[PDB]
Amino acid sequence: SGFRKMAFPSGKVEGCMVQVTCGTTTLNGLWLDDVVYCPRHVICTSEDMLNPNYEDLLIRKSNHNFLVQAGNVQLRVIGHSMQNCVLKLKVDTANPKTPKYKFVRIQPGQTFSVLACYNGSPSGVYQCAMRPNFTIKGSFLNGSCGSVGFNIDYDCVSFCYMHHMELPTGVHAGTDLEGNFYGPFVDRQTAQAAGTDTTITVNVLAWLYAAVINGDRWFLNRFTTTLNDFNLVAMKYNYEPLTQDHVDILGPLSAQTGIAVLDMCASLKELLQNGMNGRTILGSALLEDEFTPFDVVRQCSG
Amino acid sequence: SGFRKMAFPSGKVEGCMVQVTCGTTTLNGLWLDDVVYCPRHVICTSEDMLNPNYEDLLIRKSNHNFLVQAGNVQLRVIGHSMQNCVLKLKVDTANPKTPKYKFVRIQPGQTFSVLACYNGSPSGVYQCAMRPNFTIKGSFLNGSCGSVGFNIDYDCVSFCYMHHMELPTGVHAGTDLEGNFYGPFVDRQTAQAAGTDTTITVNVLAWLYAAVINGDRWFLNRFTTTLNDFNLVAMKYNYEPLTQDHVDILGPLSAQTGIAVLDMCASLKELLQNGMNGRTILGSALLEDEFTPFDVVRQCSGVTFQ
Ligand SMILES: O=C(Nc1cncc2cnccc12)[C@@H]1CCOc2ccc(Cl)cc21
Ligand SMILES: O=C(Nc1cncc2cnccc12)[C@@H]1CCOc2ccc(Cl)cc21
Ligand SMILES: [Cl-]
Repeated sequence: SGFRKMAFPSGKVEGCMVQVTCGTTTLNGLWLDDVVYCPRHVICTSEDMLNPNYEDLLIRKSNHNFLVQAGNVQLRVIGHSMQNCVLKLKVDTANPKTPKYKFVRIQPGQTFSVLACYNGSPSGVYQCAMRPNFTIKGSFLNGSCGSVGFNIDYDCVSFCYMHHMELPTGVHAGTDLEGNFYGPFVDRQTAQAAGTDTTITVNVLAWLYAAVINGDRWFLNRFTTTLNDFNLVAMKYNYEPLTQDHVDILGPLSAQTGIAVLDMCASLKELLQNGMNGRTILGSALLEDEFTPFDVVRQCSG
Repeated sequence: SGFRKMAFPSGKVEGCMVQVTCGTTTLNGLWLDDVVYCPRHVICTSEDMLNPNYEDLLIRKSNHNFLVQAGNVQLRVIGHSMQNCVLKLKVDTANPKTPKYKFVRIQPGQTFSVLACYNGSPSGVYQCAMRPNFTIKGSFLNGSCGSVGFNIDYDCVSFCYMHHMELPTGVHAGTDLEGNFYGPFVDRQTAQAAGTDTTITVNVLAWLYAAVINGDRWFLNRFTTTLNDFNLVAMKYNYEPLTQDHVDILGPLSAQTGIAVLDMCASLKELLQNGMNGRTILGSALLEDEFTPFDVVRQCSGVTFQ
């Protein structure tokens, strides 16, 4: 019993965190095999950040301009290349702690663990979701760039995010491990803003199924809804549209609890209309949207 | 910017998790130096749990009755003894991944990270607090016994909790690593219940300071209060009493934000008496009490653990 915002154990990723320094700038790098991945803005000074020409800034650097520190050991950079917004530094030592890993680009609504780091040293681990507006609501201070997001389903680390920047609203933007930004963001100091965010409907439904699995049914009602009528209502509360894919994905949770997906949608419609009336659901007075259907099944009893 | 429920990096503890099997029961053990610590109830059948005589149940076991698996390697148990509600299995190999560690008993209100494990394999990490009623609001399924709670202070892992049981309300009970239970609980299948809980006042104040640091100020007001008047309101709302020690501990956050501790107490008093009026604080509609003043300072300063 219980339901917590649970992160993956971070040890496999801690053994990959290194410090990358280029001139006066220091940030984090991810050391996998003989390559260290980090945000390409490590080659920029604060001045270069409005309209950096990364190809021009990079051509001026030699391997010895990159200082990579792994614990108390300096690694030797023997090559460098840029892939999109990530810089890849080839080093002369393969990381002996390299776990089984893959690079995966995720979709909005997907969750992942973030290992926040400073100076190549891990500070904390927390669970995040890629918001519908392609930002993440992280907890990052100056020096956290290059911290990564990941999942560890079945012993393989799937790296899905590398931290690059904080937007004016205090939310965060980054890339996948191939250096492609999530969303319409650029690694430039030019005026950029997070778009209007919405609630991840499929995740709220998954979390209502988690509440039913954990013994809470107060919010259920005798009604059902069509998928279209649900979407017309939910969008009035700034909820993402629920697709037939989301309905299919919720099938296993629907079968386990005996509550049809559109019946749970009717419950959600009623919660949006009524609020909680002084009650809580899984210790929350708000509808939680940072648990996916997969997270609920993984955490909850069967 | 941002403020998340953040756990310590778990790698140092992951390297200590092992699987302990005794007969039909499998649970988790903590392998530090040449000893594996686990709940003593690993030796009980379901019927033994009804009224166990642990000394008597243990005298019937030999070292070979305890199968300890560290990853894909079977460790050899060469001794066994009980300390309170923990069983200590001496093994023939010191854990090469043993971090610098201590065993510490925490007080209610203190937070810690839990590394939830099943079959000696870490599954997740989360943060929680020792409630004033000595339970933890954990997330644990069957097989999670022996999962541990810890803090990291500098390069030292302070182990403070070992999971033993789930109470009927779905909250959890366990011991320190010396096998002493937190709370008036016993390791027996008998009627037990979590007592009425209270809110950890000093932690709510710390989280209000975290909200101010992160740019949320709507709850601030021009008022102040005395510690006695604030404590009268705390008692009324099932909040733990705030001591002068708690005020002193909140001193740094008070100096940073410019909001005196008793000034923040008047904001909390108003929140208790009036509610949030449709507003949220750090994305929450409830007053959060599972961040200590130290957690707030640590998260807002970026302290690392290499
Ligand atoms: O966002 C950035 N720094 C940080 C990241 N995350 C959290 C933080 C918190 N507080 C200050 C700084 C932070 C850098 C510096 C600002 O301007 C830019 C512009 C583009 C890029 Cl790609 C990075 C940055
Ligand atoms: O609580 C216990 N098991 C678990 C712990 N945590 C979470 C769980 C979730 N779901 C089922 C079981 C769980 C065991 C089994 C029940 O009877 C007792 C009685 C005393 C003692 Cl010390 C332990 C136990
Ligand atoms: Cl995805």
